[PDB]
Amino acid sequence: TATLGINGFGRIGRLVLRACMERNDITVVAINDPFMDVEYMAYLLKYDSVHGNFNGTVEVSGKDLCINGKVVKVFQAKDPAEIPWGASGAQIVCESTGVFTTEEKASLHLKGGAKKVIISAPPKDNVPMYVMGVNNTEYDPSKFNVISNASCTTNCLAPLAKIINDKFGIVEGLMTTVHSLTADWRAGRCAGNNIIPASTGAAKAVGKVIPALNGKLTGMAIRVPTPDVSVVDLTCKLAKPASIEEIYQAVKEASNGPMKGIMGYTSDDVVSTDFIGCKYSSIFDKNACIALNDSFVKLISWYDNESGYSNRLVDLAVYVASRGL
Amino acid sequence: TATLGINGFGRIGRLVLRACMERNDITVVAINDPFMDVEYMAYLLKYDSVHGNFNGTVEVSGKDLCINGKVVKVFQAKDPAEIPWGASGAQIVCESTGVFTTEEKASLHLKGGAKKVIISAPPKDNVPMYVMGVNNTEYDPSKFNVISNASCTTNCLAPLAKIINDKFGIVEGLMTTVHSLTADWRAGRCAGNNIIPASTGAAKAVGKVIPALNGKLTGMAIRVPTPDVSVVDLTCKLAKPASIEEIYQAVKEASNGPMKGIMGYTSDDVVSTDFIGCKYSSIFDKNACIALNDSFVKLISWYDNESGYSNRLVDLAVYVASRGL
Amino acid sequence: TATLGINGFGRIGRLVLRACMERNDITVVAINDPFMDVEYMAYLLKYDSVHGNFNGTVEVSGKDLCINGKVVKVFQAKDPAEIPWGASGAQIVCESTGVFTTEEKASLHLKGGAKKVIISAPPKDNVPMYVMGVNNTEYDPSKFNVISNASCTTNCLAPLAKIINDKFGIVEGLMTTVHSLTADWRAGRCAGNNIIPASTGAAKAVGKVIPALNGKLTGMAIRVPTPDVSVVDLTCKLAKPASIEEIYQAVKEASNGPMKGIMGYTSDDVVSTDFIGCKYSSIFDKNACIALNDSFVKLISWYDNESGYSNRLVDLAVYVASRGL
Amino acid sequence: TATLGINGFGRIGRLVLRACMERNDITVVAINDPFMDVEYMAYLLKYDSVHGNFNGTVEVSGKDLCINGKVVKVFQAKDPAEIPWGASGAQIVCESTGVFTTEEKASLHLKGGAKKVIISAPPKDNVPMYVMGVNNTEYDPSKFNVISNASCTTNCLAPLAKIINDKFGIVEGLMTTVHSLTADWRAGRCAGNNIIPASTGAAKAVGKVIPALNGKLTGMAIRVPTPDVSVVDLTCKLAKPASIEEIYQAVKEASNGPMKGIMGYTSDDVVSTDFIGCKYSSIFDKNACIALNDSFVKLISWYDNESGYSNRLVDLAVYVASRGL
Repeated sequence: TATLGINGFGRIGRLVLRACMERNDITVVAINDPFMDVEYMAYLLKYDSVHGNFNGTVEVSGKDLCINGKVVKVFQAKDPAEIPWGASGAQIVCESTGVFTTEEKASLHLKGGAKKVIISAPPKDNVPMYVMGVNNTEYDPSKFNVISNASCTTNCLAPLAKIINDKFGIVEGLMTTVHSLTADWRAGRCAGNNIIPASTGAAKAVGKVIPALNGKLTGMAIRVPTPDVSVVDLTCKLAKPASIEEIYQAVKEASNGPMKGIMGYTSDDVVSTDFIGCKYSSIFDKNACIALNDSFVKLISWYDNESGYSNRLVDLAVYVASRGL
Repeated sequence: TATLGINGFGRIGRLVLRACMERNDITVVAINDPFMDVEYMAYLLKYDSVHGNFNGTVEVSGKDLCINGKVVKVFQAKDPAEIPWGASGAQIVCESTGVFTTEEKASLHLKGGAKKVIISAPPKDNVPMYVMGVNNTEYDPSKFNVISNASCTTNCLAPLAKIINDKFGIVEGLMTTVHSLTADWRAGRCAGNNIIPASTGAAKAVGKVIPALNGKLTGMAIRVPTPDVSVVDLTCKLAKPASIEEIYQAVKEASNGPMKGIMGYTSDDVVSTDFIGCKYSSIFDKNACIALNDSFVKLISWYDNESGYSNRLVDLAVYVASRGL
Repeated sequence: TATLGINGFGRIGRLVLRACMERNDITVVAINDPFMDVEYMAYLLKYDSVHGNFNGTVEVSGKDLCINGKVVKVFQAKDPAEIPWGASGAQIVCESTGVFTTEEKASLHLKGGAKKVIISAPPKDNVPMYVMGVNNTEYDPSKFNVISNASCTTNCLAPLAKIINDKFGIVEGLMTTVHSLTADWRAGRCAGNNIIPASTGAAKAVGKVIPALNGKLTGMAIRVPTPDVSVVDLTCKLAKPASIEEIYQAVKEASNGPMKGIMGYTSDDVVSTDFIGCKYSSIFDKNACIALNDSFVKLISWYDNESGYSNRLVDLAVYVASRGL
Repeated sequence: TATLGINGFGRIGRLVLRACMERNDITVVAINDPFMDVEYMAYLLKYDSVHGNFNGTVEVSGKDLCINGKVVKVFQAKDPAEIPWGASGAQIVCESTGVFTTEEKASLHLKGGAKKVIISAPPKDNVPMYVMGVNNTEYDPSKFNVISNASCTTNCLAPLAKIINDKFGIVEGLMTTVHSLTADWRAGRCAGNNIIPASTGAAKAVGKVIPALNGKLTGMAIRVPTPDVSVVDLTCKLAKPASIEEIYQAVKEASNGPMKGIMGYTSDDVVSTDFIGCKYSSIFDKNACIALNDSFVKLISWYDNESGYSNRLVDLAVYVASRGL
């Protein structure tokens, strides 16, 4: 059974733990964050404005945490190499501080006894990025000790882009993602009452996760005042004509097939809040989609930027473990 | 000087009046709304959560209103044919109830003495739509007594699409407009905390205002919880190659020339709120635009869905009067 | 098991139904609402922007609904006397349209075969009000067939006031309740952008539920843009001096005793969202309470204005049934 | 004409500059912020999500700014002791970084050539606090070089409390101020989605600004998701009986005479947004006030926590200058 260590007890780190506590194939054994006291960590785990109260009990034991009775070690080393991951028994480390997004820095965890490291964000260098259901099987334990689970936006676009490209072929595509606040001068403006244009490298990252799409996609983001749940607006030109119904069918096939639990779909009159807590990486909104003609369409896909991503990072760890440490 | 009568004292109707009070070439002489008491009309004109306090003085005079010293006649006739527009000295009627959107219904104002009617929305029938700066000069006074000022979304897309189509040619385009709340099962969901997919006929409406674009554009909308100001996200393929810089220069030219006051532009890192009160119909956001290549681009254009549209209606009323009643 | 009939399938009626589905001592057998098709009712029950997806299954069956394998009859009669409550086997009717708040109108449900009626709001007439945990045992089945569950605000203030008045005696009190949007010219102003002063008859209602406090309290409300969960701010002069600690202990005793499931308490650094879904009628916030001295204090108590109230109405229905229908 | 220097170009600092630019009795000469380039400063000054575009022109001239044809030296020292105020000619400094709130830290601005310093926040040490219209004349230029302009909340409560105490006498009072987001573990929770209990020392601070009220007032705050404008809810016991109408008259008298421009009043059905941009320190809402009896009342007063406070700081600067530098 895989054991996890979390560095950076932020939104992501906290959600990863919550996702583990609900699973029987992965256990969180230790957490590290030099900027959080044990009591504060407990408080932050027990209450959340988006995901509700923690499903279980959280208490402080000495210097550590006792979650649902299980003990979770709590460290505060500003240097990855000094985090007793090994003594803690943590085999895989979830690097979610957003400060060690390079093999160089992230690999320091191995010096702490860790066998593998997953950066919860795209890397600054060439660390391989993996998107569950899209290219995770390309991972080779005998070649990589530090990998990346890309970003929340990339995890929404990649699976949809892959299904579409595989079936009809994407000649070119432009994406706009409408981001909730949990998903540059503009960025500093009041988030509560503004629609804010922003940058996202998701479209390009998809080009890396899916080589065939390199140079064929690019996009931007638009931040809106909602707390959680985002949407991908992908308008692309198809190499082979196709209707929304056929696109819908191809997505349904993948969703019920090779991408079970990763790609989802709906034909209901849903809105943002209906996906809070949804574990899917990408949910196709059939009725929201529109097409000018059989080769120029606009696809809409939902994603709980927090839940989907966090659960994918856990799926990735579990998968890594399954490949042998 | 042109005189105006307003039917329906809602958000648009009130803003049209506030726009007129600023101008010396048109005056509001009568308002008709069978569902609002004058005291309440006074209240709604004096205070606004988006546009601030009314600039001036508003007082009830008997059953009428006294605005900045001028007597504005108030009526409550449910039948447009029975509104005394003629006796009141109102030449042009701003039909903004949203209930009389066909030539048959709107023309009833003419029986009340009005000489011309402008529907503050797209027609359900074939009433001609005019967009200032785009096709308003096609208006023929000897042929139409009832016209339409289209919609806020069309007034944003039309001028931008015209420019792009005139200089580079639009092969095909797909639009997404992020709508503020002042701009169906989904529509009824909580607006305050949801991103809500929605429909708009603006892309097709542009296909009539600009016949050349007929069949080459389509789109949808996405509603978010901001009080005012929306954005048009146009992704299109050009017939001739063009860089963002050249597209910017084209808009800049039109903006400083044939579309002054209508098409605008910026290269600053603006956000939603920066356009509150802006009178332009469409503002190109240079830095927000992105290009995949020289023939496939995504253009971003802001518009205060309330202020721009309301000022265009006044401009159209003034233009109508200049052509002879 | 008592059976419930629901008139008016709005926010309250829907949550009352979702609460019943969580219990075995009460069953919903029918719903009446002339302004909703069966399809729409299903959608509204399945999806919700505050309480999440319906915990279970919902399908349309002919003209009725099948909820978790159970048949719930659907009617659309505008006259309460025309609703076949009796024929549907519904014993108690939850009157939640907000339009039949008098015995005269509410009793019309009895003509349909219903035995008891509970108005989900304070009555416009002398219909008796009952607050679970405060005065519900005063209910006399031989004297009333129509009763009221008061209001969400009253259900939060009554239990707290009773405890304080009994233990220390309330000399006089002034209340301010901060209302979420689910809880007059100002009332019609932009909700998600304003702090809006408003009215509430809670204080006076409490003087009727607890006679001894009649004329000793009065309050007002302040509406804010949060979706759900409200707060009661009670500032009062006590007959007998007391510290916040003593007041807390007092509330604690009641909460663990005679007011179990009704009065709650906490000493954690909670915020609004931590109470979404909480079923208590009132939750004392120890750390938010402050005192100028031992006989002049300000008490802060939370309440999910939707969940607490709806569950109290179900509790009252169960109770009423236990007393002889 | 006094000269002002601004340290910390945040919301307050900027609004303080915008206020100075509208007056002829004071001139902004320099700005310092170790975290902003001159370009970023110009941007933050020209655009604002709450107060609209800058009223005038903003241009970067070398390393400095040219605001409305006037030169404004720009610095970026992280230490007050190293800011060259003298050179620029800055006589009085507006210390608005929120970090140097002690005489020890704040007095360093003098080393730079600055004669007087006004902290835009309640001090941590014994630096004197002044509220224009209440106790600013107590200022002694021969004994203070570093003073405080109190807080936004204190500037709302003090004037009201002074009027009420002078006329009827306040025996005891408890305050709750509903704070907009621009006005502890809870503090860190998502602001745009929660009602958050908070602390404020405003009530106790009033006891120092008005010694007679020492020990007679205390209060708390409740933060809500509105962009700007807050409210003071003062529940107090009076020494002499008084009706809401009489209290209103006393406020009116103070407002039209001795406290003009500071204390204001209204009897309209106002809401939050109606006060955006209001320069008053406190606005009595007549129709929102309520009373249990002639000696126990709840007073409601509004305040633009940004505009009022900022203009008061500028008033205080001009006043400090009149007293001889």
